[PDB]
Amino acid sequence: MNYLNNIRIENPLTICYTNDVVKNFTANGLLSIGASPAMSEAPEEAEEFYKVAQALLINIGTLTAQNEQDIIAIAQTANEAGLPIVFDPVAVGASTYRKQFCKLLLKSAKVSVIKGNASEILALIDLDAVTIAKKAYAIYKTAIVITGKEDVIVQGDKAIVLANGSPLLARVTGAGCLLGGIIAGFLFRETEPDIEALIEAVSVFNIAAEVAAENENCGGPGTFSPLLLDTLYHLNETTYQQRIRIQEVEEN
Amino acid sequence: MNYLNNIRIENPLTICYTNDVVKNFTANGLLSIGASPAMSEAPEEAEEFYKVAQALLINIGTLTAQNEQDIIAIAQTANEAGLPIVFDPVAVGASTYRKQFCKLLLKSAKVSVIKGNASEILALIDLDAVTIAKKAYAIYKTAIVITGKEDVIVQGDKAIVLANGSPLLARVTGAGCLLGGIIAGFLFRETEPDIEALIEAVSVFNIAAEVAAENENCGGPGTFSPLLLDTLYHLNETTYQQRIRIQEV
Amino acid sequence: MNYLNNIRIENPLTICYTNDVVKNFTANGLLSIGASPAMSEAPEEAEEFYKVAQALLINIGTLTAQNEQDIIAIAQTANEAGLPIVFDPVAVGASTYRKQFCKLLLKSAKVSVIKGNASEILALIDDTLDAVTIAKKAYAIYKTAIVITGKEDVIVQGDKAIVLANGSPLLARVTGAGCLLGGIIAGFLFRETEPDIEALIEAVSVFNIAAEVAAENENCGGPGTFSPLLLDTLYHLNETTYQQRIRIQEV
Ligand SMILES: Cc1nn(C)c(C)c1CCO
Ligand SMILES: Cc1nn(C)c(C)c1CCO
Ligand SMILES: Cc1nn(C)c(C)c1CCO
Ligand SMILES: [Mg+2]
Ligand SMILES: [Mg+2]
Ligand SMILES: [Mg+2]
Repeated sequence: MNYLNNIRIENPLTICYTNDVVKNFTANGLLSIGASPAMSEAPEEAEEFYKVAQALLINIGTLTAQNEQDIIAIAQTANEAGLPIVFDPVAVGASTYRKQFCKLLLKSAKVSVIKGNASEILALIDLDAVTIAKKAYAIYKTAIVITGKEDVIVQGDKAIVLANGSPLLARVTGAGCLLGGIIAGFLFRETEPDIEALIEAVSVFNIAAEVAAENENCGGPGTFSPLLLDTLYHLNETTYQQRIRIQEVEEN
Repeated sequence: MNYLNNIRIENPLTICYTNDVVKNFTANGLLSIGASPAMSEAPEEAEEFYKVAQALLINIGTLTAQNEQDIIAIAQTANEAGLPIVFDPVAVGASTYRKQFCKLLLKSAKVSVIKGNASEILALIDLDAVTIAKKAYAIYKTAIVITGKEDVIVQGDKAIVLANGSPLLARVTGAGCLLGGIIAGFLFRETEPDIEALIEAVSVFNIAAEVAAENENCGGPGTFSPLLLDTLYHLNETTYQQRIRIQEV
Repeated sequence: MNYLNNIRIENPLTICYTNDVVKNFTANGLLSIGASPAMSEAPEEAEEFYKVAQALLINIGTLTAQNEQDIIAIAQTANEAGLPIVFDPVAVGASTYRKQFCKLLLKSAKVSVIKGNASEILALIDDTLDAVTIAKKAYAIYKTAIVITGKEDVIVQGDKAIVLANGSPLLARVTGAGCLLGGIIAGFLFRETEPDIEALIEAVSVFNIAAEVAAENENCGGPGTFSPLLLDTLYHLNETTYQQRIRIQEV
């Protein structure tokens, strides 16, 4: 729990350019762990905001022509500011439009973490999630987080598999979108984040989910979501250490 | 409960072009009944998405000049793909802007279900909800669903009145907007849906509402909403069949 | 509780041009006290809607180029219609982009209530220390009711300044609490372009007392469960609870 303590004390400004289905939830998730979310989308204020921010989330969930050039521009402004970017290529394998855009973005800007499910990361690189993550790491030289039944993180010389969470998470819209935000919350302006911050980010989210789903007042996916936020807000070190399941670790 | 069982097993890709106040709630209500919502608004991906989707919801709740040509373009893409459209002409009677746009949309594309309240449907056509629904059906030759104190569905030669639900539903924003999305979830790519699918869609939503409002942890409109989602998620055949209150006119 | 009773009965149409993070919550908060929220953003329908509406909220939380000209246009349509505007200059102090826009808006239209935190109101007047002093300086510049939210809230309208001391710390941990409060204030205007300070005190007090009561509920387990409870509490709030809890001081 080292990084989450710091988020609660320092309240890191976390800029989110995210999709319209999950903006509120993302912001509430970030507030619950003690970050300071800001959903700024205007390239006109990116330079001023990014000087003082700790990370940027770019999530293309509801990509449209209105967003494309603005996303490219703010990614460049982030790179020039030294602001780390968490990129979520939502449903990139579902259309050529999203594929072509994600290729353009990743040619145009360096991101610090690419986060997606196996199908999304596979689609970016053109099979085990670990193999897909390592291939993506070799192509982008950027931390890769692949969410799934077990989560996989590849960063630097390590690959790790994590095994926490609840099935109710799949039934809440934007769970993995909120995870992108949480990961941005853990970066503290490090453009090459320590794998330990990414492990903590993913573990905090998934452990909170596990605990929320066991709460006696969790009656389904509607009641789960408020509980998940409560649980993120209250999560303590004892619970984190008792529950964390980090299942394999591979050093290159 | 035939169709709901199929939603839960097949997880139908349900495209929703909806308004900015209700996107999250709509996606969560669709996820709760087992559908796979996708809020795609880019005409550039409509052809790919629609080929594999089961329905499209078009809801004009926050219509602006940024949306108008895109909505027309995607509705045409949907027709070409055989993807059925559910159209919600939100607040159409409140402005000439919305009236003109809904007229344009309905001259540009064939829709599969038109859903609104009595005042919205009346404004489309220009006193009883049943009469209004039957007049609209005669104009558009498209299933009409009028939500209200009692709901009315008219499809082909049948008209039905349903009498389930809760007053709390009006106090949760986008209830009816979510209903539009639930209806889209029950279409399974049928451009002329069976009246039984529409009856089930409306009935599942309303009965879930009724049951959520009776829950001992429902303390008002704020706790009602998460309960509604739980109740949609858990709704079973037994409860459906015990509670459903339907009449053929 | 006077004005809240009228909201419950009259169901005032409350137009909200607000930010994308808080639309749904704002709308639900307005529904819970009995208002009729409408998130209309198209200038093409503003004249027709505004003729029948009771207030407009303008909140610039997620300002972009797509919004700028539209906001200016609707604000002018509101003035012409006699529709009172509640303006929330979110994060104005965080960029020159927002500062320039808020200066343009307030040179282009007359608003009826300006609501923000101390740092937001300060940035408005600086770019023209105590929250009371800030509120009075802003009132002098704009001749418009000022509401400054904070640990204690401040309201300045005409010759009166009031400090209110209700609420809960969980409100800060729910996104868009104060954004919703902008909406609630709009709900309490009833087409009065110079609202009585009493309406503003009630609007702020209803919200903060409901927050206080929600946070005491035995089912409140944190900021996730708090938000549904806040809505329930707004729905149920009664005069007995309001009069027992309200903590107000005239400066
Ligand atoms: C639902 C839905 N549709 N779209 C396009 C997105 C990004 C979502 C949320 C996924 O969790
Ligand atoms: C609230 C509100 N405003 N607008 C324009 C819409 C469609 C809503 C939700 C209605 O349930
Ligand atoms: C979070 C967040 N980001 N932005 C830009 C806005 C207006 C918010 C909601 C603050 O309550
Ligand atoms: Mg993803
Ligand atoms: Mg409708
Ligand atoms: Mg403010």
